[PDB]
This record gives sequence, C-alpha cells and structure tokens, in this order.
Amino acid sequence: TDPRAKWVPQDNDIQACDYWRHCSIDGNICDCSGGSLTNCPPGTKLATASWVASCYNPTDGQSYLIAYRDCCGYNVSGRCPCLNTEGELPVYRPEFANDIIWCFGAEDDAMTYHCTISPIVGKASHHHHHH
Amino acid sequence: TDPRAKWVPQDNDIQACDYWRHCSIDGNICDCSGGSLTNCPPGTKLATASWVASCYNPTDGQSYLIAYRDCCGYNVSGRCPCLNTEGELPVYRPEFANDIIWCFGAEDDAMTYHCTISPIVGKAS
Amino acid sequence: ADDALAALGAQLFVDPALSRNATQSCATCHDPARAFTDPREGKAGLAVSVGDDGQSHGDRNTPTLGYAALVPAFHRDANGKYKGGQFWDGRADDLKQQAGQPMLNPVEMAMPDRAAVAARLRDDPAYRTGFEALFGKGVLDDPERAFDAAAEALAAYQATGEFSPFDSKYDRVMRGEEKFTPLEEFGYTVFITFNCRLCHMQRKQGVAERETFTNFEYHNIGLPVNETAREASGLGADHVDHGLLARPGIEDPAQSGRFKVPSLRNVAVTGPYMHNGVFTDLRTAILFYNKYTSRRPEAKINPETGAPWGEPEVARNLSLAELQSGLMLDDGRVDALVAFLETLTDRRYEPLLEE
Amino acid sequence: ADDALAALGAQLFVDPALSRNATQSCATCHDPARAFTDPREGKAGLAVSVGDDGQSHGDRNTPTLGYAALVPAFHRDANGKYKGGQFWDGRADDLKQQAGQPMLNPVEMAMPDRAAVAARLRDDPAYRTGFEALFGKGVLDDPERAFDAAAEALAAYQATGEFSPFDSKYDRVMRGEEKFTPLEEFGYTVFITFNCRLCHMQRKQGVAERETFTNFEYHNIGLPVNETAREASGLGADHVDHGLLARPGIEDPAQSGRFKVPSLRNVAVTGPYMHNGVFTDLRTAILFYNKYTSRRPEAKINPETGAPWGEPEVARNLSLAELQSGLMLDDGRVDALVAFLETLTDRRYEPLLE
Amino acid sequence: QETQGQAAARAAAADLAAGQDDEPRILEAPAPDARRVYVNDPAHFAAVTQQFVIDGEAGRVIGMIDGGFLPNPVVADDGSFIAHASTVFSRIARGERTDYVEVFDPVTLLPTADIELPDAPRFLVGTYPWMTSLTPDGKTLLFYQFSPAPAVGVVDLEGKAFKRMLDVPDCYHIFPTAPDTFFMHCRDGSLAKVAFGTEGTPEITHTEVFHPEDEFLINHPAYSQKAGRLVWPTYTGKIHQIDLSSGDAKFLPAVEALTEAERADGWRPGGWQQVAYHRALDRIYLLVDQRDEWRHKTASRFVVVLDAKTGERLAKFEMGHEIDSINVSQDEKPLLYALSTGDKTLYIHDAESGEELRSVNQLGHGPQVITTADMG
Amino acid sequence: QETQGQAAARAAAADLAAGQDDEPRILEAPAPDARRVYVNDPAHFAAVTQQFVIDGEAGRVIGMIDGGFLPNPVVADDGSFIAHASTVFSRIARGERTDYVEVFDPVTLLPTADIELPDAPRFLVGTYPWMTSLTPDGKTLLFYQFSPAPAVGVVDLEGKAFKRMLDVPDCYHIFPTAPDTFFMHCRDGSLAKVAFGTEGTPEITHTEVFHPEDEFLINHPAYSQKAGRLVWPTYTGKIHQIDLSSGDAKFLPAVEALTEAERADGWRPGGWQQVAYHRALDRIYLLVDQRDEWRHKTASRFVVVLDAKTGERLAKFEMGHEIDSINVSQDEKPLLYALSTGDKTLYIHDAESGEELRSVNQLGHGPQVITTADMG
Ligand code: HEC
Ligand code: HEC
Ligand code: HEC
Ligand code: HEC
Ligand SMILES: [Ca+2]
Ligand SMILES: [Ca+2]
Repeated sequence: TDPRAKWVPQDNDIQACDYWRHCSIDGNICDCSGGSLTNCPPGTKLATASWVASCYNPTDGQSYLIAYRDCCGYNVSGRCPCLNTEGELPVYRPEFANDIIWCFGAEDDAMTYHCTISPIVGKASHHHHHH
Repeated sequence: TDPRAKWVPQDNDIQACDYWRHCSIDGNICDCSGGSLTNCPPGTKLATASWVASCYNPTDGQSYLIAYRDCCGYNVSGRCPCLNTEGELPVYRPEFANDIIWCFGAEDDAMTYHCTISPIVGKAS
Repeated sequence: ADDALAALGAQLFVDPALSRNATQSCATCHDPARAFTDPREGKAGLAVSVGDDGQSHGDRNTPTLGYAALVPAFHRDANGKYKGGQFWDGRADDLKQQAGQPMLNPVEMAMPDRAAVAARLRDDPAYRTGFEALFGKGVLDDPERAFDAAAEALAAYQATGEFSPFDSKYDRVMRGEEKFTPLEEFGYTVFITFNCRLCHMQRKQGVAERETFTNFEYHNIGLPVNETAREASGLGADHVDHGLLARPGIEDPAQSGRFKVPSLRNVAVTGPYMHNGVFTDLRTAILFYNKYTSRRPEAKINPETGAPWGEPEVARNLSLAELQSGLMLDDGRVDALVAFLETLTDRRYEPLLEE
Repeated sequence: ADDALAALGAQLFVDPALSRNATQSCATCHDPARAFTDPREGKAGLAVSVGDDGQSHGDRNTPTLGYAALVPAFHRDANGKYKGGQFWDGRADDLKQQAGQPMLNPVEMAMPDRAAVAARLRDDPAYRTGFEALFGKGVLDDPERAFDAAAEALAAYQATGEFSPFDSKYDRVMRGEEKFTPLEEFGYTVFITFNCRLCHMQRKQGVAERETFTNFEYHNIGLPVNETAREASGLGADHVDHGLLARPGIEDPAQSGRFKVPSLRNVAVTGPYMHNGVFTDLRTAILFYNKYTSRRPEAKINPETGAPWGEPEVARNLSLAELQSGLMLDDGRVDALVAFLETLTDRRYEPLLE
Repeated sequence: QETQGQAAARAAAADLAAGQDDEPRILEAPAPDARRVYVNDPAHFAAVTQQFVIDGEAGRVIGMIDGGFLPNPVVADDGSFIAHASTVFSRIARGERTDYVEVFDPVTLLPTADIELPDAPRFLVGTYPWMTSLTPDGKTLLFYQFSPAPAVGVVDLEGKAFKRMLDVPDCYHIFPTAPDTFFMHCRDGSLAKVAFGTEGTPEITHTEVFHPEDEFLINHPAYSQKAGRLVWPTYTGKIHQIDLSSGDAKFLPAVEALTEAERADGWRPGGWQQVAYHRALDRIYLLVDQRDEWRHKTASRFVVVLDAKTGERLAKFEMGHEIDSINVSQDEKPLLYALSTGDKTLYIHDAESGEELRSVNQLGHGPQVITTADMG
Repeated sequence: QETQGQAAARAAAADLAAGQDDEPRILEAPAPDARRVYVNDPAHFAAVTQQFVIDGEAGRVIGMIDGGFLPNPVVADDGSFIAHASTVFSRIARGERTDYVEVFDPVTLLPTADIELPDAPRFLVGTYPWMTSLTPDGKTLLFYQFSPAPAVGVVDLEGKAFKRMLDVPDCYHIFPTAPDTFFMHCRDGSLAKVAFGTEGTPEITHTEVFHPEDEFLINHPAYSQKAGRLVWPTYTGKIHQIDLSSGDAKFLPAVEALTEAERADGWRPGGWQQVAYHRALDRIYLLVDQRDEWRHKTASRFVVVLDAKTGERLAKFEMGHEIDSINVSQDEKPLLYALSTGDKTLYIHDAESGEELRSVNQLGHGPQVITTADMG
C-alpha cells in the first residue's frame, strides 16, 4: 500500500501484485481473467516474444529468470492490474523493458494487450539487477 | 445521496444530477465535456429526436417540458454521469423512455452516445 | 384612433367596391366564416382562388389571415435564415405591404391603379368621413395617400382579437381551463418530440407567449407541383414556383423552393394544404412527412391519388437534416397529430370541425 | 561393471579394426580433439565425412557425440510432437541402436555384416578377455551377441562424464563460480527472449538440471540443399532429404523435412552447421533465422555466398509460428548470440575457439 | 477459506520444488454448466464493452468476450454456444457503423460465426436481455429494431446469414416461443404474437389488453423460454404472469410482491434486472426497497422471494449491498446472483437462505446484465 | 467561488426569465491558446482511448477526441491543428488492424485528414510522447516502428499520404529538428542523427557515446522543438541536456536534479512524464520522491524546479497529490500541470508557487500524457 517502498516479494498469492514472480509485470495477471500463472485465458493468443526479469523467490532464496509473456487479441482484462519494475530498464534495453506490448509472434498478428503470464525459464543472475 | 429518496430539484448547478432540468436525463451532462446546458460539444452531432419530461423548476414554481437531446458520434464522455427518471415510462412509451440512445436524426448517421442536453420547449400541460 | 382605424379596415375588408367589376372583397377569398380562407370552387377545386374577372386563377392556395398579425416583418437573422414577411414566398414585408397587392392584381381584385381605388373610396360618403377622420382632409383626393391609408386600415383590422383570438382548445388547456383528451395529449407529445417542433414552434427553446405554431422560417419540404392548380393558373408547364427566391432582392439560389412555415392554427378548417393547395386532407399533409423517414413503399405514395407524391417542384435545398428524422410516424401517431392539430381551431370555428 | 563396460567402449571407439579395410574408427569421424566431429577435409569441405573406402561421402554433417547421452529415447509425446532419438532424423531410438549402424553402413565403416565384426573382435586377445568378463564366455563367437555387446559398450562409453562434462563457462556461471561478460549475458538474455529458446531449451518452463540447449523435438527450419555436399554424397540431384519422415514407422507427412534440434553445446567448435553442413560460420547459422523475420534486403542473402539462401529443400511443415517471431536480430544481437554460444564450449575445447 | 490466488501460489511452489514442467498455452474454459454465469458490462454507453464468463461455484472468471456498443448477449440454454448482437464503428464511435452477430464456442470462446446485419438495424438502448433473443432450437437470433419503425430482425445462426426485417405493430421486446414465433409487448396494453416465414407478411395477432394505461410494466421482465413463463413486474411490484407454453398467451393470476403495508410504507421494486424466475422451483425473485416512485432504476438492498402460483412470500433477503440486477442459476439449490453496477461486483448468494457465499469483483465499469443457461 | 456549473445555472435561469431564445447547436471550442492543455488517457492498455481538451485557465473541458489502442497524440506547436497516430481493429481488439493518422481542426475538433499507415507499422507501447513527432513545419509526421526492427515512418500531412519507412540502427524515440531531420537515442549510448531526402537510405550519423551502459535514461525525456533542447533524466535524476539548434548535437553540461545527500536518502525521479521543460524560462521541472531504485514508474508527490543553465534548485513543491506526469504551459507565468493517473485528475498548479489553482477530474481511466502547444 506504500507504492514508493521497496517491493516485498511473497510466495502466498499469485493474484496480488506483490507475488514474487510478478517482479517486473506490467498490465494484468492472467490468472484473474481465466488464464493461470503460466497460461493464457481462452480466446487470447500467446505471444512468443518475452521480456525477462530475475525475480528473487522469498521461499527458496533463489533468483529465477521470469520470461513474461503476453496473451493478446483481447481488450485489457481490467482484473488484477499490476505494475512492478524490478530490474526494469528503459525501452532502448528492450529485453528488460515492460511498457512494450510484447505481443510479437502471437497468432493472427494479435497485438492488443489482455494480460501477462509469469513462467520461470532458468536460474540467473543479471548484472544491473542481482540479489 | 440516498439514491432511493425522492429526487429534489435544484436550480443552482447544472453539472449536478439534481439540477431541475435533468429530472429524466440518462447519461452524461453535456456541459461536462465541452457542450453547454443546451449545446453539443465540438465534434459531436446533435440528434433531432428527443424525449420529454415535465421537470419542476423550484425557481419559479412552474413545471416545464424538457425535450432532451443527445450529442452523438463520440464515445460516452465519462464526465458528470447522471441518471434520473421523473415520470420516466417503460420503453413502450418511448416519448417518456430514457434507456434509448436518442441519436436519431444526428448528422452523419451518428448513433453513439456522448452526452445529453436539457432545453425547455414549453410549460407543462 | 386604434379602434377607429380597425373599424375603417373592417368596412374596407368586406367592401366589393375595391374590385374592378365590384364582385370581390378581401372577405370574398378570405372568408370570415371559414377562418379567412376561400370556400369557393374554381377549376382547381379549393386549391386556388378565382379573381374578380371571374376567370383568372392564382397559382397558390389562399391562406388564413388568422394569426398572420403575429408574424414578424420579413428579415434575415444572424443565422442567415430568412424569417417573417407575408405571402407564401414572403415577398411582402408585413401586413400593410401585403394589403395593396390583391387590390391591384389582375388575377385578383384587378383594379387598374391606385387612382381607380381612390375614386371608389371617394364615391362613398362613409369613407370620406372615415378616412378623413383618421388621415386628414383630402386624403381620398391623393391616390398614393388613399391607397396607403386603406392598406393601413386593413392591416390594423387584421391585428384585432377578431383575427387572433387565442381561444382554441389548445389555448384553454394551456391556461388550465380544461384538459386534452388522451389522443390530443399524445398528439401534442408527438408534435414536440418528433421533427414538427423543429419548424412549427415559434421558438427553438423556452416558452412562447403567443404560440402560433411556426418559426416563420422558409423551408423547402420537397412538394410536387399541383397539376390542376398549375393548369388553372396558366403559368405554364415549364414554370417553377421558386418560393422565397421569387421575393425581389433574394438572389440566393439556396432559397429556391423554400416557403414560409404556415401557422398551424385553424389548420383543420383551412384545407386544402401547402402553398399550392395540393393536399386535400389534413391527414395527407401529415403522412407527407413520412416520405423522408419511412422505409415502407406506402410512404412514397400520396393516399389521395394512389400515386407517388411526385418529384419535388424544386429538387434542391430540401430540409433533409430536419425532415430525415430517422423515425416514421405510425398511424397511431398520425391520429394523435390530427387530434392535436384540431385543438388549434379557434372557438367560433369548432362547429366547422364536424364536417 | 559400468566402469569396465565403458572401458571396453573406450577401446572399441578408437579401434579401426571395426572398419572393412581397418582404416577408420568411431574416432576418425568423431574426433575427440574436435568435440567428437570430423576435422578431415573432403570433396565438400567439412560438410560431410569420408567412409572407410576413402571415397564414399555421406549426405549429412557429422554431429558431436558430446551430450548425446542426454537425449531421451525416441518417442512421441502427448502434444503429438516427436522427441529424442539419435541421428539428425531420429532414425535410431537411442545410443545403443545407433552404434551398430556406422559399422555396417557401406558409405561409412563398411563392414559387410555382424559376423565380420565379431571375427575382428575375435582377433584381439584383449577383446576376448574384456568382452567375456562383461558378457560371458563365447560372446565373441556369436555375431549377434558380439555386435550388440560392442554397441552396448560404445553406448556406455558415450554416457561417461567424459562426453558430457558440464564444465563450459556457461556451466560455471550457472554454478555461480563465475560471471558472463556483458556481451555474454546479453547473448543469454537475447537467446531466451527471442525465438531461440522455444526450441533450444530442454524445458518450456522451470530450471533444467542438465541443460543441453535442445528440446529434442523435430523442426523444419526451411534450409536449402548443400550443393557440393549433395554432389559429393552421390545420392543425386533428384534426392530430397525428408528428415524425420525417413525414420521407419514415421508415415506422417507433417514430419517431412523435420530434423532433430541439435544440442548447442560446443556449437562454436563443430562447424560447419545444420544437418548438411551448409553454413561454415556459426554467425551465418544465426543470421539464417533473420530470413523469417527481417524485411531488410540482406535477410534473403547468405553472407557466405552473397546469393539468396535458396529455396527450402522441403517447402512444407516449416515451423513458421516459431520462426516468424516478428523480430529481427540486428548485428549487436547476433554478436551477443555468438558470444553466448561460445560459452557452451567444454573446458577441454576452449583452446579451439581461435 | 483459502483464496484461489492462494491455492495457485501453493500449487506453483510445489511444481517448482518438484521440477515439474508445463507448456504455457491457451486455456480452455471448463465445460459450461448450470453454475456458469455471464455478466455483461454495457459500461454506461461506452463504445466497447466486456462480458465476463464466470464459474459461480468457484466464483472465478473463466473467460471474457469483447463487444462493441451496447451489445445484446444471448446464451443457448443447452450450453452449446453463446452469441451477441453487437455494433462497431470504423473510427471508435464515429464513421461507418457495422452491426453484426457473433457466435462463440463456449469453451475456447473463439468466434465460430461473424454475421453482418445490413443497414445498421440494431436498436441501441440500455441493455434489455429480451430485445435480442434466441429461438428455442438455437438456430435463429431475433433482434429488435426501433428506427424507423418497430421491427424485428431474423438472423439464421445455423446458415450464418441475415434473413429479413419483419414489420411489427407499435410493440416491444421479443419473447420467442417456437422456431418461427415470438411475442412482443404492445403500447396499447396487449401482447402481439408474431409468426413469420422466410417471405410474406408475418401473421400478427393481438391478445386482449392485460393492463391499464397507468400500470407501468418494467423493461426487464424475466422470461423462461423453457417454461414459456413471462414474469412482468410493474412499478408497484405488481407481477403479471403470462403463460405462453400453449403457443398462445394465457393471463395468470396477478400477484403482489409487496404487502399492502409495505406499499403504504413506500416499498417498490427498483434496479435494472429487477426480477428473476427459477423455473424448477417456480419462484419469483424481485429486487425491492423503500423508494420514491420515480426512483425505479436505482439499486435495491432486498430480494423478496415468492411462490409464483400463490404469490406467497417465502423470504425477504437482506442482500447487504447495492444490487441492481438479480438472476438465478436454474439447477437445484440455485445460486442467487446479485450484481452491483456500483460495486462492479457479482455477489453470489445461496438462493435458499440468501446468505452471501462468494463474490467476483472488478467486472468492468457498469455491469448490468446477468445471464445464465437453463441446462437441466 | 462560483463554479462553472453554478454560473451556468444562473445564466440559464436568466435566459428563461427574460424569454431569451437560442438555437441548440454544435459548440465550437475556444481558439487554441497557451493555456489549452490536452490530457491523453491510454486507459491502461484499453482498446479505445480518450483525449481530453482542457482550457487550463478555467479548468474546463472544452472538447474531446476519441482514439484507438495506445494512440500517439501530437499537437502542432502553433495551434493550427492537432493529430494522432492511432490503431483500430475490425472487432474491438481482434481481427484486421488499421493504423492511421488523423489530423483535427482545433476548434470544431473535426478530422481534416485520415491517413492510413500501411502494414500496421506503429510501435505499440505505453505512451511515450516522442515515439511520434511533428516536424517543425507541421507538414510531416514521424512515428516509430520497433518490429521487425527499429524504423521510422514518414507521413506527409500536407499531401495527406504515407510516404515510406526509414531504416535506422538499434535506436529509439524521434526528435525532429528540420523538415527532413530527426535524432534518436541508440542502445550503444549514442544519438543517431537521421537526415532523409526523398529517396534511398537516410544518412545516419552517430554522436559520441554520452552515457555508460549502467546509466539508465528515462522513456519520457522533455523535448522542446522550438528550442532544440533535448532534456533527458536518468533513473538517478542525472539530467542529460542535448542542444540540437545548430542541426547537430552539442552536449550541454550534465546536471543533477537531486543532491548527493538526497540520493543517499533515497530520493529518485519516478512516474511517467517525469520531466517538463519551459522554453522561455529555460527551466526544468522534475517529479521526484523518496523511493526504492526499482520503483521508477510509481507516482511522485514532489516537483523540483532547476535552472537548466546552472543546475541550481529554484523551488521544491509538495504537490498535495500522487502525481505521475507533469508538463507546463509555455506562456509567461505558466501553469504547472500535474496529472494523477490514480485520481484521473489534472491538477493545475501555478508553476511559480506550486500552488493548486483548480483541477479537472474524471479524465478517463488512467490518464498519463499531458501535451501543450508552444505558441510563443
Ligand atoms: C383572389 C382572392 C383573394 C382576394 C380578393 C384577396 N386575397 Fe389575400 N391571399 C390570396 C392568395 C391566393 C394568397 C397567397 C398568394 C401568395 O402567397 O402569393 C393571399 C395571401 C394574403 C396574406 C398573407 C397571409 C400569409 O400567411 O402569408 C394576407 C395578409 C392577405 N392575403 C390579405 C388580403 C387583404 C387584406 C385583402 C383585401 C385587400 C386580400 N387579401 C384579398 C387570395 C385573395
Ligand atoms: C423542415 C421544416 C418543417 C418540419 C420539420 C415540419 N414542417 Fe410542416 N410545414 C413546413 C413548411 C415549410 C410548410 C409549407 C410547405 C409548402 O406549402 O410549401 C409546412 C406545411 C404543413 C401543413 C400544411 C399547413 C397549411 O396551412 O397548408 C401541415 C398540416 C404541417 N406542415 C404539419 C407538420 C407536422 C405534423 C410535422 C411533424 C411531423 C411537420 N409539419 C414538420 C415546415 C416543416
Ligand atoms: C565416416 C564418418 C563416421 C564414422 C566412422 C562414424 N560416424 Fe557417427 N555420425 C556420422 C554422421 C555423418 C552422422 C549423422 C548421420 C545421420 O544423421 O544420418 C553420425 C551420427 C552419430 C550419432 C548421433 C548423434 C546425434 O546427435 O544424432 C552418434 C551417437 C554417433 N554417430 C556415434 C558413432 C559411433 C559410436 C561410431 C563408431 C561405431 C560412429 N559414430 C562412426 C559420422 C561417422
Ligand atoms: C523452430 C525451432 C527452432 C528455433 C525457433 C530456432 N532453432 Fe536453431 N535449430 C533448430 C533445428 C531443427 C536445427 C537443425 C536444423 C537442420 O539442420 O535441419 C537448428 C540448428 C541451429 C544451429 C546449428 C547447430 C549445429 O549443431 O549445427 C545453431 C547455431 C542454431 N540453431 C541456433 C539458433 C539461435 C541462436 C536461434 C534464435 C535466433 C535459433 N536457433 C532458433 C531449431 C530451432
Ligand atoms: Ca389552405
Ligand atoms: Ca557440425
């Protein structure tokens, strides 16, 4: 509830904006419009593009690589909106930037933002953003 | 504030939902998006259709016929939303029905609802 | 003074001696028993009136003089809309300017000149007394003065309560002295919610003190030629009634085909309808508006003839923005409008409603 | 036991007596000094290898054996996607089933039959002892048992930590022992954010215990024919390499032109690239992915030829959903990717980078 | 007790611990069932709008459907599809209007039909469920037109094509009773029965007038197509029941939702969907509260539940929120749905006890319409 | 103390008393002036959006413009017209994409040009004012494309046609300097100068690298076209100032928005449009607050004002609200516009004292971008 405060990750509720994997999410958690943590809601299109973040996992003390992905081709869900920016870089460093509608590669050239999934792709370990 | 209480008209603020002319308005007060009490905002289209209400004017103790008219061809303004239903009848008495998008006659076939104006057209009888 | 001038006008109004052959007075065509309209049959039914020579027909329907004194002098407002005046094309500025015209019109009263009108007035000792009392000694000796004074007398008489009594059921209802029938009240609500009020209400908004159901503007509603009236008048198959454009000093091609919005008071008793008397029935004038709104085939048909309304006399400058309201009048609403318009009948003419 | 079996495999791996003319061994083509690939120049350069007979050329690039033991046995998964196996076209189920095939392939080691293989094993007193200790007495007298035993020893040899040491810079960085250079980390990031990771990763999500930069699936990335290699192979100009569809039992036309996703470990030192060795440079292999994404006139052109890449040898079943990612790899990102890929080189092959 | 986002966090941590893999993909929504509920968000006349597909049992959003200007949603009772009649413009709210019908698969939510309606014929009005309607066989969509005259449009969903506009008398709403037949409520206080073909003037019959000019029948009557029951409240909570199951209108005994003392004390119905009908229970639910007579579109905090046969009151539920629209699931032990346009929240109640069980919030900007499928 | 709605009631009451008539019409917006301000609502990635035209003096909404998905607003510095690059889909958020430029008359708000952009070339991103840009002569509009690669679209507003895509290196944003020249910011830390004739490649020059790999520059630099001043804050409030008024990039001295102590105390810039630049006063305004290093997009409660020439702090305002974007009118005694995404309110401050004068609420769903015209 204090927006300026250092963000504190939890591992108890994926729908809340302080869930550990959402550390650099922008938009809406797919789990609130009929997707899940790591799947898209029906009728949307999963982008193949991602932006990536190292998110510290409070539970095991390990930092994980979250390759966020957009579900596209719907109007914005309006449910569970969240904006976090852990390690988020400006647009000229796009691989870490989250204002971008990362809908590239989606089926049917879907390019509207509905919501974002938060799957783990590895265990790193950045430089601009390490634990 | 009490939504269920009898509506109490005022004749001192045209942007509030208790302004006397808005007694059966449904939507947004045009004055809130660049129109006025009886004019459309720029870029919208004035409907020729209307619906009427007999609205009591607490300034002069007279009831007046208010022939509402929609400003059309814009997404809903989202400012000064209001909904009143003094003498509002179901849809089968469309003369007095206000869920209807009364944009008929608007230039360029504009049929989207933006806001509503509240002109008097006569005394109530 | 005010009453005397009116009283002189009353004499002149019924006096056939203002016509060449002395058969015709204002009251002849503007018959006080029929809301100041012409009950006589001509070659074109009741559509057009027959002049003093007993052969000559005009090209326009003779309008009521009821409430005509409520029309403002002809003018253009800041809107660039022309408003007011007298005659269907508003070519006379006002009542006084209008009065002299039927007098000297060869197709109407047909007096050769102003000198000949004066001469007739000079022959009557009641006029010498009446005119001189109001305008001074020797007024009847001067053709211009005598002619102008008559026009003024005639204007003043038309400004009396006699002509605009505001004692219709509508008026009674608006004073709270009675109530509309269910049909009349629906009629009224329709009139104010559908496009009628865009033209047939004095004001754009607020409340009119003496409503006469016209905004005094000029609109081309896209009326056809009245074939029989046009034949009777003899203006020719190639003649176009240009309406307001025919007023001297109006050059604007956009004014072609536009006519003054008639007052709807006494409309139930002053058939036939429109500038050329083309429609017989009040219902028919109302149904005409559906041609611009309704999708159904019957909207294009004149129910009095079973044939299309026909091509507008002037296909340009139609008031389509107003006329194309996107909402058709069903028969329920048409019945409602008729009933409402009948309430606009002056008290003394309510007996005429029956027939 | 598994020790001894692998030690027997180690012997068999370098023994040219397993070829008809006794001129080549597994090691001739899968040279331990070149990340288990062929350094020998032939008619078609390093694109394809030369068999025991000294003239016969294969039609495919000789792949590394490093990490090949990490690939699952051939199977079709629940999404209906084929995964794993050995050879570029997955025609062998596992390392064991594969081993025997080069020994009896006339364009490679060219032994006529299993009998002739067993006969050469019988010549060596050390093989009688080695084999008999692991598989029992008279194993070498039975051609089937011998051949199978040899293949098994070879498979076990290939599963030793020696073929999969997991001691690349990448391995050490993921152990926290050291860090990626800025360019390497960018390469890594690019690799997992652009389309690469959709095919060159063990998993779709989570953390891979022993990552080998392949999902073991089959894709047609629409490569053209390698002219000289194809000419050298002698299979004909009519010939079409149908990839996976060539595996016996695969009948599905959607698999035509599909090839196993190679492990990218030691990719930097096992040029030339792809199933036909068509690209000499690693940078070219990367560049090739831009033809599906970039609209620049240079995306259509192979830098090694200065001419259009060429039509797909198999025009259909292209993985367009994955390849048409609507994102181009600029020069910087290709540089980054080259850097990252170099970190997948095993310790012992780090000298080979220059 | 544990929230869905909690359970999900727990499950996700267990998968990570156990090195479990899963392919990120497009979910299917769970099979439609009796406790699926659709909420439409006319968004207070916004040019684009949202429908939320909700599992009422879990109180979870299982999907969404995008729409244009004031769409009319419909839901096949058998569960096979949903569809809407919708309206878009080439430049957001201006330019070329396209009216169309979409049909959607209820598990993938993909459009399986996009049917253009020629000459922009949709009635644009605050959403009345019964201004667009599915015939019982699910093959025909009927939609009301107001301009230039009352009319009714026939959309063939099976052949995926617009059929025709039917001329109707001065009447409103469309309650289908058969593949070719529907009733409307007429200005003159009658119902009109309209039987139509592919071509030819429709057969239009009138029932007798069933109410005086001064009883005002609300815009959101409940209609159980399967029961043929039309439940039409008036401004006073007087309920007209018309039985259309014979194919013709039978007028059922009038019932009062509110008692005389209640009415004397200013109790009146109020809201949007003020009335719900449970078919198998033959129960009427009416949103009511103490209100002035011209506050008939405001929220209400109470639901009365009354036996439809007798008009006997079975319950008065204090809803505990500002409820505009009610509806019910049509299974046994039904859920009573109670949508607050103000809260943008669907409150899911046990219909027997009125107890609030769970709620689904963040449903758009001004959601107003609840639709359930009657599947059983 | 009389509000605009109250004065309006009094005037309306007086027209009624006096029997004054007036024609219901379409109002014209007041001529554009220095105090006119536009607020764009990207509506949190909603498929359709709104621009609010505001009279900053009266704090009155004088008109509105509808937009599509994440449109880029531009406003001709001289007041002759506004425009935007927008994006619509044939089915709300799905189907065929059309990217287009509209140009609007600033008093009728009527579109005077509608220009289709071929092959859906717009960069779709949370709104950055300098991803779409007017040339100083108002004749050309330049928009950024990111996919398949960085590129810049050239749109001829005079001829009302799209011209062509320009190749650029790995660079971002567009800052026009001439009818045929604009600078971009590149990944390698340099700026790319792009000069484009009528055909073939543009001529791309790079500047010296002017910041290191680890110094992060914000997505919303202030750029005054008439000054040629590019004002670029970093995540730490270090501000790069680049003069472009000679045609080439002179790098002004680097300056610090925050003190060494403040940065140690956790003071950082944060928000959306975190920086404003007044051209006549040669002054910089920066939205700052105490925050964690990775809370750079959260609202800020403070604005600091510094002389662009020296770097001296001129004032520090406690804004009294959660502000996300700021901008200034470009007249004398300018207003400081402070937009709260959260409140959806434009707070209108006196830029001298930092005092709140008036506010305009209900500006959409999540308004973010303020544009003004530099009419001086
Ligand atoms: C031949 C029959 C006839 C006679 C006699 C006649 N009128 Fe008319 N009146 C008409 C016709 C026909 C028109 C409409 C013609 C036109 O608009 O050009 C008309 C129009 C008018 C109008 C304008 C009304 C309006 O609403 O536009 C006035 C006023 C009028 N007459 C008054 C008089 C007076 C006063 C006299 C006696 C001096 C008189 N008329 C004599 C037939 C007659
Ligand atoms: C666009 C302006 C306009 C609108 C809207 C309009 N009218 Fe008229 N009306 C006229 C004009 C002008 C005339 C005279 C036409 C002519 O004769 O050339 C007229 C003539 C009439 C007449 C014949 C009167 C006579 O004395 O000859 C009747 C009756 C009438 N209108 C009724 C209606 C009704 C009912 C409506 C609403 C459905 C309506 N009008 C809407 C302008 C309008
Ligand atoms: C003449 C050169 C040559 C010799 C000798 C040779 N190979 Fe190969 N190896 C190849 C070629 C070429 C391929 C690819 C064949 C194909 O894809 O059809 C290959 C493929 C393989 C593979 C599959 C790797 C993968 O990623 O699919 C394994 C394992 C293998 N060889 C091991 C061996 C063993 C063990 C021996 C000794 C019995 C051996 N090879 C002899 C050249 C050779
Ligand atoms: C559609 C799945 C897919 C995608 C996406 C993909 N690859 Fe590949 N990659 C393959 C397959 C399959 C082959 C072998 C192709 C063949 O020879 O038929 C291959 C071959 C390679 C090779 C040659 C390796 C060798 O041993 O010969 C390199 C290097 C490579 N890929 C890197 C990349 C990079 C870097 C990216 C991201 C730009 C990428 N790939 C995208 C599947 C993919
Ligand atoms: Ca007449
Ligand atoms: Ca190779």
